[PDB]
Amino acid sequence: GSELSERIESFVETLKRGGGPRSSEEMARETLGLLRQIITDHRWSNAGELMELIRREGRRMTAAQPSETTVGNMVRRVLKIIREEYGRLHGYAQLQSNIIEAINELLVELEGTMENIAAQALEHIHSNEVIMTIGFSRTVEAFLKEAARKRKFHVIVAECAPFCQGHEMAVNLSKAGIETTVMTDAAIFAVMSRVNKVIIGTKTILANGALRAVTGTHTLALAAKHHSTPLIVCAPMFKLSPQFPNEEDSFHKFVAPEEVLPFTEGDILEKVSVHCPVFDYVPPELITLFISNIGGNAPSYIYRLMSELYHPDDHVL
Amino acid sequence: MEFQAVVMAVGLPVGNKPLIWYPLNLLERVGFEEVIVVTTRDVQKALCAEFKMKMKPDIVCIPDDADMGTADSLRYIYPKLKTDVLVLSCDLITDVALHEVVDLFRAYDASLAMLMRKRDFIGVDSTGKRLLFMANEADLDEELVIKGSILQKHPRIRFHTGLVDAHLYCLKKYIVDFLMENGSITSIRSELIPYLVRKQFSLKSLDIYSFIKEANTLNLAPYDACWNACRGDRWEDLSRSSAQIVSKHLVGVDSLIGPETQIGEKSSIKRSVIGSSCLIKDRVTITNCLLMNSVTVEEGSNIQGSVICNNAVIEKGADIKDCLIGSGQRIEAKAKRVNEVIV
Amino acid sequence: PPLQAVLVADSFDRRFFPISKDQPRVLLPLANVALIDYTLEFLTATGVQETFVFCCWKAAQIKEHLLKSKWCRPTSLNVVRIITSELYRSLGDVLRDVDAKALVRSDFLLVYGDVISNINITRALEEHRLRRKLEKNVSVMTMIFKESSPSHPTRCHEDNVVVAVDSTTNRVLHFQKTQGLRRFAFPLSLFQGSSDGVEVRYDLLDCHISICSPQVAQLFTDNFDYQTRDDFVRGLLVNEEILGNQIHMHVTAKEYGARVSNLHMYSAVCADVIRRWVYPLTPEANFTDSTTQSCTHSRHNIYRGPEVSLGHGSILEENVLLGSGTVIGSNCFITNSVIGPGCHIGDNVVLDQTYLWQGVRVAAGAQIHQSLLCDNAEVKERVTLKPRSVLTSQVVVGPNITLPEGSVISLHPPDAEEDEDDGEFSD
Amino acid sequence: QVPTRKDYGSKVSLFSHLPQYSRQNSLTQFMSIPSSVIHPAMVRLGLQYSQGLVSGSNARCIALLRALQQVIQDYTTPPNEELSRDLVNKLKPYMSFLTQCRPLSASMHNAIKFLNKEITSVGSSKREEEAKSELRAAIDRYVQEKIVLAAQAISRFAYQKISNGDVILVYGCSSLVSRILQEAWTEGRRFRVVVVDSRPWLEGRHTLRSLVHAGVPASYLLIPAASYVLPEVSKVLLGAHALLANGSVMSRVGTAQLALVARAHNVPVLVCCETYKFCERVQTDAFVSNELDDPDDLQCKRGEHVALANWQNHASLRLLNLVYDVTPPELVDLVITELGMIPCSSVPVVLRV
Repeated sequence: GSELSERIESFVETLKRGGGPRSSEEMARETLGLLRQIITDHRWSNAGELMELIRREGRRMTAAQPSETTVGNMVRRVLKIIREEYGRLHGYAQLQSNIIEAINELLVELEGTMENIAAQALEHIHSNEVIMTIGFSRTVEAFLKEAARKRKFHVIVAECAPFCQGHEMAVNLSKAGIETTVMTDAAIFAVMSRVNKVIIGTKTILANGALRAVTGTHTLALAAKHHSTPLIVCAPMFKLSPQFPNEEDSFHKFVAPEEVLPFTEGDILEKVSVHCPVFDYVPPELITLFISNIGGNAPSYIYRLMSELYHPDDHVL
Repeated sequence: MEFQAVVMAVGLPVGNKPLIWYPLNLLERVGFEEVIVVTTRDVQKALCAEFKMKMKPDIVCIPDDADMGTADSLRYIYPKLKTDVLVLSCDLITDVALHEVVDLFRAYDASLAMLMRKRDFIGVDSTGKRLLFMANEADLDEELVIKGSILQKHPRIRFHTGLVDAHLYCLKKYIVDFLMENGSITSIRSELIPYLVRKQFSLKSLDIYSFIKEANTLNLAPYDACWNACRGDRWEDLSRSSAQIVSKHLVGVDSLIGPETQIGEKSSIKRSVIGSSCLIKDRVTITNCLLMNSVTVEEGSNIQGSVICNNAVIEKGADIKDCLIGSGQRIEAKAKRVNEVIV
Repeated sequence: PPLQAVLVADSFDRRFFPISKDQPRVLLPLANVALIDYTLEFLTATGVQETFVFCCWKAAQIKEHLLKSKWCRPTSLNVVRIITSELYRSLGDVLRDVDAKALVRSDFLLVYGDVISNINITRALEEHRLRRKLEKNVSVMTMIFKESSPSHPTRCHEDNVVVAVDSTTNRVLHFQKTQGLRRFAFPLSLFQGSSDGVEVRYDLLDCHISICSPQVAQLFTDNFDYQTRDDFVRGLLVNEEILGNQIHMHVTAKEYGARVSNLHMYSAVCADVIRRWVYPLTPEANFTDSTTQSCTHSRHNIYRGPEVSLGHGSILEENVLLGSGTVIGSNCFITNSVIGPGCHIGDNVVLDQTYLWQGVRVAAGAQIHQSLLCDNAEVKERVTLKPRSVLTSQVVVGPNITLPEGSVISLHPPDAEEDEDDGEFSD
Repeated sequence: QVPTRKDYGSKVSLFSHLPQYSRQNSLTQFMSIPSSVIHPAMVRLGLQYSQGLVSGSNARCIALLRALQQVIQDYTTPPNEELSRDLVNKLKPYMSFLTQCRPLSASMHNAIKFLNKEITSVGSSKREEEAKSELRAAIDRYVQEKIVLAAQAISRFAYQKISNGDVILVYGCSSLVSRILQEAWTEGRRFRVVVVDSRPWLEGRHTLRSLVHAGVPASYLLIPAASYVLPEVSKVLLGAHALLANGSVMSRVGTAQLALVARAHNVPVLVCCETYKFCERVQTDAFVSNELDDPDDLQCKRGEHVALANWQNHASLRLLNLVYDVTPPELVDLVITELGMIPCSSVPVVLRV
């Protein structure tokens, strides 16, 4: 049963350094897989022992890299599943089978997420209109080049100044022939007048409806609230996590300060500290629409799902 | 204006084409009415009338003395130089659009400039504009000494031994003066420029701004090299053989010839150029080489890679091989050897 | 094939004297963690898994601490073999030794003791592979290096590097240090070798992450005269007439690998790793699961171990790895510090730029600067210090006593510029 | 004559009218080297100008004015042809050249407009060299008055504001802010500083140097991280590369965004500017005057990923580099100027006189 432990390591490591896997929903999938293995390579006197074990493991997971809590909420929902099963079917052993199907169920639903969102797109964006996006958020490449087969419009993609992370989407939408444009984040307020409804990615959905986003997003949402054009969060619901913003501000992945001011610059690096947060906050009171697996949703709406998805008694995990 | 097309040229524009005149010609194409053209007066006036033999309405002739080194003649002509000079060497045969080097100069207030097409290893900058060193193996035996200062300031240096510069130096009046007091500095190319680069380091400092080139060069002791030029020359002659009494039967292979020239029968020419108004009309063949006029030619010149200059003759039994025609050749038949020979 | 990495945990720049008395050089706590750890996390990051460490002087303490390594767990990916040999004191012998037991299969990555790095060798590793087996052993070594600028505090007064290299295959052409050379010396050997461009650089770090190849163990055995890597590279660069098979240099652009050598280098690298310059590696990631290195990263680069009981009104502007177990009083104005575990502090104290460690202690009103301490190093009221003012091995200073710059006091008269005391003078 | 360099590719559909230039089309690639119709000092200026060797708007003024000093002092009038007319007539192609190598900023605009006004001013009883000498003197009077003494006055006003204990945000190569900070530090104040820069012409460096090499503790971060720092900053502090008519304030791409995030974090927005930069056209819009410099420079550097391998072959992809945004009046509460610590919306009055 140590092969389980070695796969656990393999992940925990690939997690604990940097981009891996470079896709988010992928991370979710490998997560669920490893969880399934934890179950199918273990037994329990009572399901409480399995709850305990998966809680320990999820603690290691989220504590390792609290910047990406996706897997945090995956183990949360798995705790929900076992909670629900021991609730129903004892309110004893064969229910292991039960558990497994749930995973598959969850799993298979996950496999449709992207395409689900696709169906919404063809509704919102009426043609020849201007949409703004910050990043290469796969869900949004899906969104747009899946609503660019019946209409035509204009998407301007900003650029997270740390990376070129807001250029790959430009080259992709070029490969999809939509006549999109590139720009430098500092100029978003420059053109925020001529936007219609910003379509932004997201990286988590706190239980306050406050999304932690790829950096250079707080300014986008603030410019939006100013011009009062609406915010289109392309957040599949698995990206939730029942964190409520204020704890300890282990909050923004502080990536290699090499990014902003590269090391080539002489001695000035002796009294010049550096900051480079790749993930910023956006207050929920600016959100408009949680385009999601179940269609339109508003800020408050989100805790409803946090009511149902993750059993509240385990946000301390 | 801010310049003077002063041309440090001594010692003739041979071929079917006024070669030596061409630095002039080309700078004339881009403004630069004034052209100071120092002449050769080590014996007599054998150079100015040769310029009266040309077609540029604005040229100037400057006599000289026994020996005139580059910086020496610089100091010599120094008084009449009342701007930022633009010196230039003899054999500029090079289609470089000079706007690039003066571009760089006029940009970064450069105390100098020069060109380098592709002895004399140099150190050029990362960006390839502010060079940082020049020398040759003659200067010093082996040690590429570079004073740690510049590597402590200019961080990354590329090198170049694969260069053919063209002795073309946009200057600044005060450097001409700095030379004028430096009586001992004899020659720009050998001593001046490396001295200046040496004094680049002990914004009111000095500048040096080289340039890499891949288009054409400056001719030297092998002038058959500019047969390359010849092959290419007609392209330069797009709107600036070409005109002669042609045969259209004899071998024409990248040939050149002036009008009123050797038009006869039974000749040939293979991948080279010719002279103008000479005696080559009898049963002849190619020579894969170039000739100057006044060399009577006849009887199947089975030669290759040589020169038939003035003071030469051949007739009715002739055959050669890579044996140049210098002075003292009243010949009609001399079977030559392809090795080094100038008869 | 697997990727095996020779490694020696005794860098023979034996400069951390007298500090080398108590605990050996490599084991040093830089940010409350073993440097050798940093190195091992590196090795794991580039993905090497059979690492052969080596320590001759003080191997005992090395094994003592490394038995509980991040990679001495059975679950580890790295296997380690502390071959406790105390014969060599120059790397030459250990390289001929990895020859002497055929340890390195092929294509290894030797590494000095305490390189701080985050570098992914795989780009290099593979290009080395390419021009070594699409070129069939014409290589022997493919130096890796990291672009920088000379003025940075990475190149202390002691050590820089300047190197001639080619630009086509990026092969080394000459390597040499510059300890006070207002000029330099390069032979035309460079150009009589080739007429297609040569480059000189002074903007590469002393990365000391030489990729190599067991035929390097050859080149060391076949000639018993090399004692350091520089010996190797200059010997091979002069012996190019025959059987050179030169070095294929290569520089990176985005990473940070420094073979910390001297106390100034330790200073620079510690107060740059606190600034996350190497991230992934920084103690709030607690990469060694070792318990007490739970570091609760917080506002404005202030790190904070658990239970620090930080003192009222004690401002801390930036880069302060307050370790575990600490405790602090009123107004203690710390800055750029590294406060290890077991560190009681007084009041009104300033500790700019200091590097405390475990066991250390200090009373009220005791200004310090540019400092350094060690186990149970103690300074009482209103003492003061200056640059590089080391003091280790539980040394004490009495009240009222200022101290001059190089005040390296320790447990020995003859080597330290003082001796174990509880005043200032009088050993 | 002087052709107009190609408007590089196509722009945003909306941006089709403003120009988009480059740097490889170095306009001197075609002219006559001995600068015959084009003025020598002028072409030197324009050439070192287009390729991007003069950036700071105030520095760009200083440069232009030095070059025109040279032009004037070398100028000659035709046979008994009146200076004020014929000079300006030579000047028009020269200013057209300066434009067709790089769009003209409001600072240079007010400068050249003043110079036309003043050349047209001096009477037709002009002893030639006397006229030119008086013009050199007046030009240097202008520069010393409005940009060499101004900086001093602005500092004298500002220093009394910046307290001790209070960090301050900065943005970009603005000479004036570097000067303010340096000075009011030298007069003994004690405060951290944080700089924010905006890609592509990453420029905060300039001030970062001129600060850390002057003693003041700094801290760097890019503008897509600005939302992070504001819970600490007690004063933003922004340059102003031009000042418009309707109270607004133009600046580099990354200014109004700073101001906005600031207002939303409730932190008092200063700005610093000197009079003569102030233009007179009006804009609360965004695309009325924002030159589009060579967008090709924008292409990033990662891995081997030049994610813009071709700006061109990807006909579905278009670039832009908006040089300026325009902070609306309401945001930036205090606009220090050499006349006082006026509030922003009242800037047209004390500048219309």
